[PDB]
Amino acid sequence: SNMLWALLRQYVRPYRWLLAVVAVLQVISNMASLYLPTVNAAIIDDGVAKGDTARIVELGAVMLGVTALQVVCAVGAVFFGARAATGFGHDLRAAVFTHVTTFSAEEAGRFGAASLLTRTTNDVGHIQQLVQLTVTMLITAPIMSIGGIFMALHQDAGLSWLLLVSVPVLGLANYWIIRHLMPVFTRMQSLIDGINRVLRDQLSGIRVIRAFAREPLERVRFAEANQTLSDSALEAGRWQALMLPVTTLVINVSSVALIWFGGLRIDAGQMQVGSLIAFLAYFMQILMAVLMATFMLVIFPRAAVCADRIGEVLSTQTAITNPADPVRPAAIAGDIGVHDATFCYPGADRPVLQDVSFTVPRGTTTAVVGSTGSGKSTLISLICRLYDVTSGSLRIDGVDVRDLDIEQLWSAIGLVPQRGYLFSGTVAENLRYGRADATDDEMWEALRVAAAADFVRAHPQGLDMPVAQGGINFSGGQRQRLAIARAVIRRPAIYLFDDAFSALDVHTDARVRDALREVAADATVVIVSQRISTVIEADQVVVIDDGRVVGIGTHDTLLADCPIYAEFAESQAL
Amino acid sequence: RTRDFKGSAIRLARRLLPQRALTLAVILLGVGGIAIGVIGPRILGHATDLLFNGVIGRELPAGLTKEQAVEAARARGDGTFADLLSGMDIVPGQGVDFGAVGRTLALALGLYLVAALLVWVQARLLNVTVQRTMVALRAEVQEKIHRLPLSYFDSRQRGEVLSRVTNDVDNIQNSVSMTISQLLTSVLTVFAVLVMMLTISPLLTLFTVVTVPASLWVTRWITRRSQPLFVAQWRNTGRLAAHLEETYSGFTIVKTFGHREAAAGKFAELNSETQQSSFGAQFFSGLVSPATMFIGNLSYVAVAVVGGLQVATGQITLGSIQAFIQYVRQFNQPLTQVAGMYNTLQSGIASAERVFDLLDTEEESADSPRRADVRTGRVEFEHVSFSYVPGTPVIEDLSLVAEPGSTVAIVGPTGAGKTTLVNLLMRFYDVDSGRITIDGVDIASVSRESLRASIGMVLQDTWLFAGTIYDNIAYGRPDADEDEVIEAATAAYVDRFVHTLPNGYDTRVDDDGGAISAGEKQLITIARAVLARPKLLVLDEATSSVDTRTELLIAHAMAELRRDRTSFIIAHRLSTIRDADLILVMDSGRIIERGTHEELLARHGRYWEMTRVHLGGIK
Ligand SMILES: Nc1ncnc2c1ncn2[C@@H]1O[C@H](COP(=O)(O)OP(=O)(O)O)[C@@H](O)[C@H]1O
Repeated sequence: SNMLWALLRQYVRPYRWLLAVVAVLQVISNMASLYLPTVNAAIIDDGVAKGDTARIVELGAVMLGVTALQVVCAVGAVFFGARAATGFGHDLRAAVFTHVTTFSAEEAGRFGAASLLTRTTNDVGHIQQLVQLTVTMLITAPIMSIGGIFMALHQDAGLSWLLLVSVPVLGLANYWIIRHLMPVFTRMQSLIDGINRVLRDQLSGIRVIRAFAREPLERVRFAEANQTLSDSALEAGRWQALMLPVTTLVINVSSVALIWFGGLRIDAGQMQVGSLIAFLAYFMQILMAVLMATFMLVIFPRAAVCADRIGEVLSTQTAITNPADPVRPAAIAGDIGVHDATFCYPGADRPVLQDVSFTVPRGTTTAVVGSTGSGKSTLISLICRLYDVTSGSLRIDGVDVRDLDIEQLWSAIGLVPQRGYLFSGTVAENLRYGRADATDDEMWEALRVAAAADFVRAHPQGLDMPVAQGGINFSGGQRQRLAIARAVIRRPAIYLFDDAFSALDVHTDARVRDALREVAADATVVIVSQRISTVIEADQVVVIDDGRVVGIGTHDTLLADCPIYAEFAESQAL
Repeated sequence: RTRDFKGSAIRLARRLLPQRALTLAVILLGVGGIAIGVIGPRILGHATDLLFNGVIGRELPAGLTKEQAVEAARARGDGTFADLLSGMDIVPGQGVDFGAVGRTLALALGLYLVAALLVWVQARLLNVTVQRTMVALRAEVQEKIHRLPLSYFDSRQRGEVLSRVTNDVDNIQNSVSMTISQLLTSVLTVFAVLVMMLTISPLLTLFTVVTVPASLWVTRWITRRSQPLFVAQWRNTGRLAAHLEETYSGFTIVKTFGHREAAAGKFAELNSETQQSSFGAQFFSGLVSPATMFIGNLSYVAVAVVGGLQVATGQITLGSIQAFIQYVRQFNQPLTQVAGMYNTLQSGIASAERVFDLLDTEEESADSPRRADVRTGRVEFEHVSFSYVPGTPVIEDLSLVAEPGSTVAIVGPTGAGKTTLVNLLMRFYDVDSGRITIDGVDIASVSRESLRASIGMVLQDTWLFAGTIYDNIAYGRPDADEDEVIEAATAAYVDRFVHTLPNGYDTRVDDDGGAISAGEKQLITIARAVLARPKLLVLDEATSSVDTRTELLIAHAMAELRRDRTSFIIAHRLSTIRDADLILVMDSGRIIERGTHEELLARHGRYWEMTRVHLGGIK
């Protein structure tokens, strides 16, 4: 209700001087439209009943000039209003994207990309449409009404009180209807969204919907949603149906009273006939503008909920922040230290990770393995600071990770997440993200290390073979290998592998790892794994279960001392 | 684009028809209200006639004849004036006769009240009818969706049926409700105003009707000019959406590696381009209304001047011209909306034809209420040769036998046909040649509600609706008790991670902040399958995203410990399958070999080969 205006009065500020010109152009166009009946009154007054056809044609030329001015001013108003609305949309999109860019992974997951995209483009377009409509169409009715009152005062104000009382009652009736209708419209929009959600959920898993033979429950849920939406829409239709007839009746009754009082004034000889025609045309214009403006009032609740959804994003401050007093070492080696670190979402009953105390030497391959959901997926994000430590501390080369400059840390971190993704263009373009200036020889070396050259070389385009927008056109193993190679051409101090090796063939994993230790043994490698065969070769192995460390050491010591890792190994062995 | 206009409109009108007399009454009330709303201004013009007659007759000397007054005016000149005096009912020296004006205005006011009441009642009835027919359409679409065979959802595109079933009915609502009211009232209004105008004068009527060709031509020309800019804006917004998808979906990768600023610059360039395109498109789109209003205003100039000069000749009275001007305005008012609502009308008609084509799709064969029951789980297959389409034999000469205590496993490379195997076992598709029997009962003569409610089946992917995790697990059996849900949940080890969420068992799994990755998604689905208490469990590679330890624990606890029920296991990891009762090796749509782990180890073949892929990966 109020969020939309709190957004408009902020993000239309650069276009105040342009809204001023569109307002004055609309005022002039509307004033000419209402001036046409004025000169019509003049021609019927002193042209008719006097027999002067020269005055008839002269005032006809005057009216042609007036309508030409009206069209030029209306065209200019539409042009400038379109520019203002489009610029507002551009500014809002830029601001929303910039604010989203500063988000961490936590808030990005909280909103979700599939909804963030629409919230940054289509839910900006929905407000842009309302801004343009209210600039070019909606404000016509108030402008029409004020101009009508002014022209009534100009044209024998002795009866202008009729318009001065008629317009306020029409405004009060329409405002009452709008006030009683708008919450119903908002509820109807929310219920439409809900029924669309129900239908989408039913369509997505129709196979599993029929698998459990739960058709009656789905039918009942859909019937309930449809019925409540129907009730809300029926109330909205009632209010909207008691809307046009009220305005039409008000205008017609005011016109009848106008005829009566105009006849009374003509009897006294202080009125002329043409003014009645002018007043009737004023009323017709007011009715036309009111109908054409308040017809579009369905747009406002949709834009209101839309602006609320956008303000959800715009009002969320990022948790991650640079310390503003960052430590700036010349370089950071591959020494990773975790000391009693814990991580938990707010309000969670138990932490997702707790009491981790493992450390790695200057250059070492360390693999962390654990069961699904046992906090292993968050340790990688904690090292590179996607999230932040709630209790405990994590330090890089002896200095706390929360105090280190985050951009330098990311420049020194070569990470491939479990959320495997690629960008559009060629393989060379995606691979360029590693260094942005490497020669093709370095890229080929990267594919050789990542065991991706064996298949990419067969393509005639070579490094320039096109890829899908989301990487769908490649297989999961190929996507993981490409991400691996993108990591390889960075020469980072620490390698951060987020179960990328899980989707690869075991021989391919072994060759990738041995090539990696052939080229970058000095660089520290941290691996979170779901499969033992990628963990046996690691120098140090740490196992976490239920969000807590349950073992640490070398592989054979893990068999000898850790029952949980023994179970893992006996379940993985063929 | 649309392919059928007349038929789609006819069947939509038929869908609104079945109330018969109610629709007839709606049309009648609309016609009435329009007719009285048109007649009203004529009565106002008659009142203005009386006023004008009185005011111009008070000037002439009293007691003279009207013809004598005209002659006296003409004798001094003023030929146009005398021709005017000749053009109304007047007697010199007479007053304005306020009684006649009062009764005329009372009649006009009563008619206006009646017209307003009729229009309000018509709008109310039409709204009720539209909502009723829309509830009927939604119920019909739901019944259709629950009656379609799975072949449609398989053959249809991913993003097509959702917009066909969800957005199309919304377009149906925003089409029928808007047009059948506004278009009908506007057409009736323009026709009634036209016939009234012709009753008043045809020479002015021509000047008021020349607008329609001009206005329609202007609208069509502006649409033709706008089409290139519209497609440019569409393409630019598509590029912007693609770039935003790239940035948001791969947010981690762009955030890392320091490519934030490059993405920001690319977004800035795309935003400037779409700003330019949208500016042009919206300007040319909104240009239409000023142009048609200009054409109508020019018509207003024409009618005003011609009526004035013709009244100066005395061919008609002043009140007729006042009414005529009001009719000209009431004639132009609906034209602008009618010109622009054609796109909405045709969009609604196309959506209606699409929805009715969906509703005309053939349904799967009716159920046979045999009410089958399971007692031993002896699932047997014989000579099954099912294929999705006439062509490649996706399944060929397939045959197998199960055991009551068997957790038999089907293993093979991706694309072999295990998913279609379990789908056929679900009767999702018909089987050509061969027969499927369980416990000696042919499932072809068994109702699907009796069959699928007892098997229990999980896909590789996970379907989770917009409910809490608790409802998601309880969907397997809503009649289950509150703590039975928790027991089935802790049997599937979802409780191992659910308590780490912000709201345990109450998290909106649709709204979740990404804390539920694929493995725990599969854990939740496995818990839901457990809660249903099935006796013929099958696992279509819901085995994928979970760790092997949790894998083996769950598989043991709810397939091998539960010896009373047989099970089907599908997994790409041979470890998770080892030591199971009977193993089926299948490739190229047929079973290569079958036996136990020791047996396929002893005889070297395909199974020995994939065992030589992971551990002994001799490549
Ligand atoms: N629309 C479709 N969806 C799925 N499979 C299809 C489709 N059309 C044809 N097929 C064929 O049906 C077969 C089904 O294989 P599938 O059961 O998915 O194997 P797996 O269970 O190993 O994934 C595929 O080999 C595929 O070629």
